[PDB]
Amino acid sequence: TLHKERRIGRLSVLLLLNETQVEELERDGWKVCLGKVGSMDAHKVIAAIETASKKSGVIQSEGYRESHALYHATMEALHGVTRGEMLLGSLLRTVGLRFAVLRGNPYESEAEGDWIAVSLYGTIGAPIKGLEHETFGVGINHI
Amino acid sequence: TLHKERRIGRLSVLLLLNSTQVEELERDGWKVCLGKVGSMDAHKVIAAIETASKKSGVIQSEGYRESHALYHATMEALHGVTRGEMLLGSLLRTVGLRFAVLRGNPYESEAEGDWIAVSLYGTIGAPIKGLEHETFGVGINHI
Amino acid sequence: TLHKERRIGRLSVLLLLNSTQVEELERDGWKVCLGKVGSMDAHKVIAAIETASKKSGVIQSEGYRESHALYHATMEALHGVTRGEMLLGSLLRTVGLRFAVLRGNPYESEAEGDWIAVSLYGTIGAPIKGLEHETFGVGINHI
Amino acid sequence: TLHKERRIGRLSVLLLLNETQVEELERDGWKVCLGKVGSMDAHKVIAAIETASKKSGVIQSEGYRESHALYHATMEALHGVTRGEMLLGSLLRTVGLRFAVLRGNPYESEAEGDWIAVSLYGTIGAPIKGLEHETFGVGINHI
Amino acid sequence: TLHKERRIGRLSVLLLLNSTQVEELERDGWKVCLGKVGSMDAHKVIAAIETASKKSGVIQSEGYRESHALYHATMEALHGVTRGEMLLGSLLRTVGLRFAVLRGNPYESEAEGDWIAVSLYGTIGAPIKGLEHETFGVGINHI
Amino acid sequence: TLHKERRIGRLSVLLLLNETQVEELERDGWKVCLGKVGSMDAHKVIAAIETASKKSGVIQSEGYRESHALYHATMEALHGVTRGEMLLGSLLRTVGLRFAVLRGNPYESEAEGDWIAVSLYGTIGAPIKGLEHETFGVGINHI
RNA sequence: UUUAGUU
RNA sequence: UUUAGUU
RNA sequence: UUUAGUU
RNA sequence: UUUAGUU
RNA sequence: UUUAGUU
RNA sequence: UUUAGUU
Ligand SMILES: N[C@@H](Cc1c[nH]c[nH+]1)C(=O)O
Ligand SMILES: N[C@@H](Cc1c[nH]c[nH+]1)C(=O)O
Ligand SMILES: N[C@@H](Cc1c[nH]c[nH+]1)C(=O)O
Ligand SMILES: N[C@@H](Cc1c[nH]c[nH+]1)C(=O)O
Ligand SMILES: N[C@@H](Cc1c[nH]c[nH+]1)C(=O)O
Ligand SMILES: N[C@@H](Cc1c[nH]c[nH+]1)C(=O)O
Ligand SMILES: [Mg+2]
Ligand SMILES: [Mg+2]
Ligand SMILES: [Mg+2]
Ligand SMILES: [Mg+2]
Ligand SMILES: [Mg+2]
Ligand SMILES: [Mg+2]
Repeated sequence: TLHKERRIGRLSVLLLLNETQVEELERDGWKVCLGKVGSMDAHKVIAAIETASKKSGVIQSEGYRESHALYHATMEALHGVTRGEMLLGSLLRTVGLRFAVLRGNPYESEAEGDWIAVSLYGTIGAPIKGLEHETFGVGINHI
Repeated sequence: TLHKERRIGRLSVLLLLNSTQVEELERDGWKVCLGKVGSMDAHKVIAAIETASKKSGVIQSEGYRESHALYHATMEALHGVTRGEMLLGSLLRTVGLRFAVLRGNPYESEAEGDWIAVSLYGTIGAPIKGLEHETFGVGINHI
Repeated sequence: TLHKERRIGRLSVLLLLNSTQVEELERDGWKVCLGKVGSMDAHKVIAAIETASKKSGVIQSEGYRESHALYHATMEALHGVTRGEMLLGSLLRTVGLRFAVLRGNPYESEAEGDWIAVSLYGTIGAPIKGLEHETFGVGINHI
Repeated sequence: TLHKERRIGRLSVLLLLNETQVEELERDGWKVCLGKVGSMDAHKVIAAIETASKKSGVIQSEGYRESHALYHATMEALHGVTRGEMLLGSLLRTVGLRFAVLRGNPYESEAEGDWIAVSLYGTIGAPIKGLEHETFGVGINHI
Repeated sequence: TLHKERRIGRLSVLLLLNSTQVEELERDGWKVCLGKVGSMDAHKVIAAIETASKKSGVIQSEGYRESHALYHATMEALHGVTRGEMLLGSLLRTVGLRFAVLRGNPYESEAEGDWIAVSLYGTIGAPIKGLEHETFGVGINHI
Repeated sequence: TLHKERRIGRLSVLLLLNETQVEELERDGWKVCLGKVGSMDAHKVIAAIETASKKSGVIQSEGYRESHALYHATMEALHGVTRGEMLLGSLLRTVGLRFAVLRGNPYESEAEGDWIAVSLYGTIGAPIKGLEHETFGVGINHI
């Protein structure tokens, strides 16, 4: 069962929406990294999250295993952001995002190992400032 | 452009993850609605959000216009929750959700009229307590 | 290249939105079929088009080949009607349709053989009279 | 309920398939605009429809609200045209389209306000003349 | 990099299309599972693969972690089988499948840990013997 | 019913996974062609398969009919390879594939005419050698 | 869990 | 068309 | 509409 | 990787 | 197969 | 925005 005070999803979201909180999360054993990326190319959003996650040590820079888990978690988060077609520029739209990646065990059982959450918050709209509205996305996966 | 203090998406999410914070939102002019629904049938989730939204007065009980806006906002939020196949029971999975619906103008220009946000947060997993992880979804639409 | 006077897609649509215009189409060599179906189950819509198509002789009642072509043509038309999730009842929505199936060669070269078009037109909406709007779909396939 | 002689969907389609009809629609209070666009890039089809709709006055050129409604209506129409993957060039295919955008109240109740329909008709196929077949798409949304 | 003699995907497929080749795979350290399932309900296919996988010991019966990895691997394999809409009965089609689940490390580095492959092969078609053709799907995931 | 020793799907797969077999297939009346393509652009994978199929005579180089059947078969195979989003480069991923196209009648009834199968096998992953795993895809269609 | 099926 | 690739 | 669940 | 943008 | 429907 | 296109 999920540990009520270790909900990796809720935690990554609250962090993202509240502009410290990182040090507290880290003290509790979480691996954390925040970042911002904007683009009309989805691969760039994927790249920033991966680069930030590897440089901040949220995931191993070596091997495929952890990169694979993060890729699919990012994909799941992109579903919430794109809602239907995981396309930006080709569909005449752009995104301005802030992201958070959290890694750790959210379950009561230590045997559940580590899991990872990718959360995205920002705006999506036509490529013209103001013609936009909010967008959110959260992907969760086992590492 | 979006009004920094009126980000309907962010506000509906913060509320969902928390006192009558509703009182404050309502005092500021927002039409608010909170509820909970769990099921293996997506139509039941859609129904609870609609019913609760009409009963609380977040949208007009009469006409199609506002129901239509809410339905699509709900569909968009369901993308973040299902991430790929907007299916539950048929894919051997169930969802336990808490939801919020916020209606109002989030832009600086009052000419933008009302918009509506549907936020979902809970767990999704196999039909067995514990075999689950968090799920999240936000849909925004003009109304 | 497509024969200007034999645009199967356009012709099946015009027929659907209208005298036995069938007589004229049939005199020109087209195998035509018209019908109506309403439901909250997509499989019932697929079944009516198939049954009506076989009974009217638009496709062979024996073998798989022609049934296969029609099934995919129907799937393609269903995309225009559902626009995203080929789901009805499970997404708390219902459809009221009128359909047409036209079979024949729409190209200048007679070597292109027969092709089939499935056209759908009606309304889609919540399970409540009036809370609905139009829906449309066309699928084309070789047969 | 939908007004039988004000079916915005059927009307936009009939207009598109019949090469005047505009003046009659306009006299009845409809905001109308016709256009043609061909491309291997979906954003270009979206751009043409938006530009034509704004220049002809079918939607306000200012604000996001109406642009937002038109964007989603165009997206819905693209589902019928692409059927599965809202991709053209990346999937080695191209489209040659004619489009119509109609705006007005199709319901018996004046309270339903304005709605908008985006209709597309043309051909889709490999990037080689003749290797193609028809394609249709209709998206309907509230403004 | 992937170990030429340990390509889990290829191996699970070859097995599915064939003596206890299981014995050889097991001797090499692979956890293997073979089974068959037919249905018009995708959840029944997912259930048989899971049950058979846990009973045979391919994945842990306890905890969520490994069930989670298998569920997604199964979802991915279902994409190849359904190709578009992960639906069966609701789309008037049925499936007759044979499946294999292979677990182990397919990379040269032992640090990559275990991965899991789900392979499906059988027929898909209308609910009528003979009106069908082959279907195939492979899903791979870290575990 | 499908002829047990003429299963076009299984046959194309076995050929693809076993590095002759072509001459034997050809002697039995099958039209066959093997090839390899790698890219971050899906249209290139589609192009190689089409070019190889036409040059090797698996399908007529003239007319649309057979090109149309092959296009959709390739699309169906790509579902198994991409599983969700038929995108490569835009989603920061690349594929290294080997492909086989088989054409002939797999049914007991000669009246079923010719059918075609497109099979893909290789690896998919981030654009960095080693950070990848296997991927399969099979599409079947009537010609 | 130990291959489905009629409009 | 004659297997791709670094954020 | 006032959180779901076993193959 | 250290928030995008005009048809 | 001979247009659906309430949370 | 004033119908696209070769592997
Ligand atoms: N509203 C679109 C984005 C957009 C494009 N153009 C205008 N807005 C979405 O939901 O993604
Ligand atoms: N983890 C799945 C849900 C699930 C089904 N079975 C186990 N878990 C998801 O992301 O939706
Ligand atoms: N408007 C929805 C249908 C609907 C469901 N509820 C209300 N309307 C659609 O486009 O399919
Ligand atoms: N037939 C494809 C288009 C195409 C691409 N190549 C040949 N035809 C479709 O339905 O979109
Ligand atoms: N041929 C369909 C299945 C089917 C339904 N009806 C006839 N056949 C597919 O590819 O899934
Ligand atoms: N694992 C991804 C490919 C990938 C991209 N980056 C790393 N891997 C897939 O299943 O397609
Ligand atoms: Mg999951
Ligand atoms: Mg939007
Ligand atoms: Mg086609
Ligand atoms: Mg709608
Ligand atoms: Mg993967
Ligand atoms: Mg098929």
